[PDB]
Amino acid sequence: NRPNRLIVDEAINEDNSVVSLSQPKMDELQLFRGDTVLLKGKKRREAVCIVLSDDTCSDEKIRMNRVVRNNLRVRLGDVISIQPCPDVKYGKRIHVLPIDDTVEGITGNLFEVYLKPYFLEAYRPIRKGDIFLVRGGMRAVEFKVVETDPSPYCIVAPDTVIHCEGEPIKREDEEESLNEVGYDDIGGCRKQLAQIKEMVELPLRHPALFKAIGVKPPRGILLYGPPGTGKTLIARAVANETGAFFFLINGPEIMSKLAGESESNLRKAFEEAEKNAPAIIFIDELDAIAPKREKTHGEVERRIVSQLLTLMDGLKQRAHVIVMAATNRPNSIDPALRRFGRFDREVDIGIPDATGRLEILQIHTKNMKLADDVDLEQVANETHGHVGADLAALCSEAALQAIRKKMDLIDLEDETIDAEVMNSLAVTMDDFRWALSQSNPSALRETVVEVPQVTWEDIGGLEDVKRELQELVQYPVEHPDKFLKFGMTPSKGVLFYGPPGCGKTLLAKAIANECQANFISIKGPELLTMWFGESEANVREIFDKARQAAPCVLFFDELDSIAKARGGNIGDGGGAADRVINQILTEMDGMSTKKNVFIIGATNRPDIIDPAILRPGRLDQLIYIPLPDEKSRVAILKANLRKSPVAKDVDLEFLAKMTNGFSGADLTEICQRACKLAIRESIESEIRRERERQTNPSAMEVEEDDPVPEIRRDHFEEAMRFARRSVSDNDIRKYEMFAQTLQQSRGFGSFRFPS
Amino acid sequence: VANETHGHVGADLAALCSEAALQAIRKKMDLIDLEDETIDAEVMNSLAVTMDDFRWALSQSNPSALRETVVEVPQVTWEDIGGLEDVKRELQELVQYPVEHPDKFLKFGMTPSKGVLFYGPPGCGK
Ligand SMILES: Cc1cc(OCc2nnc(SC3CCCC3)n2-c2cccnc2)ccc1-c1ccc(S(C)(=O)=O)cc1
Ligand SMILES: Cc1cc(OCc2nnc(SC3CCCC3)n2-c2cccnc2)ccc1-c1ccc(S(C)(=O)=O)cc1
Ligand SMILES: Nc1ncnc2c1ncn2[C@@H]1O[C@H](COP(=O)(O)OP(=O)(O)O)[C@@H](O)[C@H]1O
Repeated sequence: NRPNRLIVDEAINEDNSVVSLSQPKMDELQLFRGDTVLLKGKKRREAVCIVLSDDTCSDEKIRMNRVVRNNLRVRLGDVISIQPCPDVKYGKRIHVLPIDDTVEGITGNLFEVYLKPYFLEAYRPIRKGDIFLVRGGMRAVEFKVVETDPSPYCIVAPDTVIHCEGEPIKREDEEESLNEVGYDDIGGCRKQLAQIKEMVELPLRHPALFKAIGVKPPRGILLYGPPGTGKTLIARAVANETGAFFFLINGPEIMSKLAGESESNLRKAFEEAEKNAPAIIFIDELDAIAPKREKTHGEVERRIVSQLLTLMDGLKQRAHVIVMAATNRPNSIDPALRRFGRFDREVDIGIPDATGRLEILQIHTKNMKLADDVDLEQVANETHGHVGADLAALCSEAALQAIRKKMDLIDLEDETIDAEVMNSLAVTMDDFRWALSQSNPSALRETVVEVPQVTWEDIGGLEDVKRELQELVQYPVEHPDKFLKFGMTPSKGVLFYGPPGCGKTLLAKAIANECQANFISIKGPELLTMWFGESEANVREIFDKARQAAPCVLFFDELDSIAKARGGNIGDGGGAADRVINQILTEMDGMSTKKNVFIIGATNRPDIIDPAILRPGRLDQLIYIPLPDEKSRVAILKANLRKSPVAKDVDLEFLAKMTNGFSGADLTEICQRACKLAIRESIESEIRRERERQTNPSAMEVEEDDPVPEIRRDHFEEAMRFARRSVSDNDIRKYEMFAQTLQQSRGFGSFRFPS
Repeated sequence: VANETHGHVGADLAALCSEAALQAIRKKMDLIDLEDETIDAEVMNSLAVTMDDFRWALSQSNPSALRETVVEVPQVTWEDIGGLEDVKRELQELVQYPVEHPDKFLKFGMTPSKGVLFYGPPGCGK
């Protein structure tokens, strides 16, 4: 019906004054890339930017950065007017003034440090009365455009002088400072923030709708996870982006108050939040205000918990107050808090992933002049076990180390050192290495739920196994309707069996990666720990985690560890039943409605596995992972040696074919030994050359020789001299024996219905 | 949806229905963003909560009482079990006859036994 066609959305690419549009429609907007585009927002304001095309952008909405969005005063999910304007006018002595309370970050000259590096060749169209953010000197300064020779807007070009003021001026209060938290500042969690945004949009973004429709929106959300995961960040960003009035109920803030009037503070906070519609009440450290009852005989603790319960149940559906809470784990707060209507929905922020850690690194490293040597990927990979707060601390430590090495060495320090000198220093990769050496998590214990990054390329061959895994996992999700049509319920359970080191864990990770489903790996040591400690109730917690991360692929690697611990094959006097496997069976039987979670088991000793594991509703689909073939061996060798620099002269196919029955582990060991031999030779040769050369100063030429720059053939012969066959033919005999026993009997091959 | 909602309670079902309604309102309706203090009813009448919404809600249900033991009148009938005529007859005797005709059991001074034990090969439908 002739819509506006312009919507507000988050920006994926790092850029200011740039707006992305959906690639499918260029004639509708009638503008392709690289053209000034005007945009009308609200309250009689407009902005000018440059338009590009993004394949990921949805046609319905137009991705845009937070700076431009603040300029328009629009918010995420809003609808505004767009107007393709090929016309654009240059400017003369474009004027800029310091704005807001941002001050003391610059000394002496204040225009060469920030404006010049950014407006040089940027061609960013500047309009009267807009604020644009400049990043530099480990700082962010927003500059207002108050004066300009042409009106109302002009595209900046490298031919217009800049008028210098250097006098900061307070910005209008109704305007929102861009230093406040937002969606961009909150990374590493991805799709939990989407769930919270969907959860909170209608109650806050469209409040009047719920007054004309009778339905209850979510008024209680429990953000729970390890400390430092950004739960407070999520709450603040949701409050700011939706415009809701954010109120912070600090856990120990009320609890430090004298008994009998701290309840007064809680009630006053609830009343104040109710007074201003819509609002968000964030109870930080909720496990301190309303913790586990009876295991709390204080006396006033019970009163405070009851007051909190009355307040939560006292929400009269008036206003649009959303009560969000922060807790380390759902099991730490009083269960009565988790009832319906109080906190009926929980989001597990959890530790970030490798990509999450990387993104957190970019958010925390953006004003510091990250060095050119660093790329932030190696640090992210090595930062396993850290949380977003840990990454921020690591970045701050790296910045401080850089400031200590350079800069402060001279000791030319004053009340506010000149910015540009700090711009001169870049945080080098050595600083990041030192910070990683001084990181010390801090959340290394927590279980990791990640979308595995291994792909089918990493796993060589296994075409039949790969196809069945695709069938079982991908087909039900991709075509649920067709599974419903034939009245067949897809089985939820696989069991990989085969010789050790054949890549069952990698196969499970690859199948999880293809479906883009989180992967939870329960190794043998964890099951053995639950067995020795006689704590098998943690299996229930594991399954709950799988439920929270659904869709997920719960993989139980080396599931036969407990059977081996009880005696191996002969075992004890008892049967195959054990506590941990029994709990797993109970959970698997009850874990049928979820549909998302997929259970994969791996075992190198299928004979000793409990038969109840294989009953219907359990890991019915047994898959034999045999030793890699010649093509599989070639693929495994190529995958192992991809990172290492291998000379083209070495014929890897010959090595793969010569390895008659080596497992994947054996091939990896051979590759590692070859790399070690190459490294030892390089270190010894370079060192012995340097030792001789250092005797005479400058003696030999300055020629930059690389004695060994790639793994040579001789290194591969050196490696093969120690080649070992991990898997004996007798236990392969046992695997084929179990596969035969599992075979569908005999005599029914020729079965045919009568014609 | 009812069959797939095993483990939920009445409140859970209400929450699922509310979530489906909100998802339907989000897909259509609020996409245009033509919202006021009280949007016109009939447009909301135009939108019907589609089965895709219910599927999504079930995907976002998360019981909430899945642990509790279930006491249900089983919906399987004798048709589902093939043959077993003799076994079916004795089960009818032992269970149904005492309840249907307590007076006749009282007349002969016999107290019906309360306990059966099915034994046989696995998977035969006990
Ligand atoms: C159609 C259907 C899909 C389904 O799945 C949906 C699903 N989502 N994520 C997953 S898994 C996760 C995805 C990320 C990685 C792994 N799944 C799933 C479930 C089971 C097996 N494989 C996948 C379940 C069960 C059914 C149905 C089949 C028959 C009948 S009736 C009338 O008795 O005949 C009723 C219902
Ligand atoms: C007449 C009688 C009925 C009875 O049952 C009643 C009953 N209601 N629900 C059930 S079971 C349930 C129904 C839903 C499914 C299953 N029952 C029941 C009890 C025992 C065996 N089968 C059924 C018990 C015992 C007696 C009596 C028999 C002999 C004597 S005297 C003088 O020593 O000779 C005294 C008392
Ligand atoms: N996922 C994340 N993305 C970006 N910054 C994060 C993230 N997690 C933590 N941080 C940083 O660590 C700080 C502390 O985390 P915070 O959320 O305030 O504590 P809590 O998790 O207990 O609520 C935050 O102020 C933020 O700067």
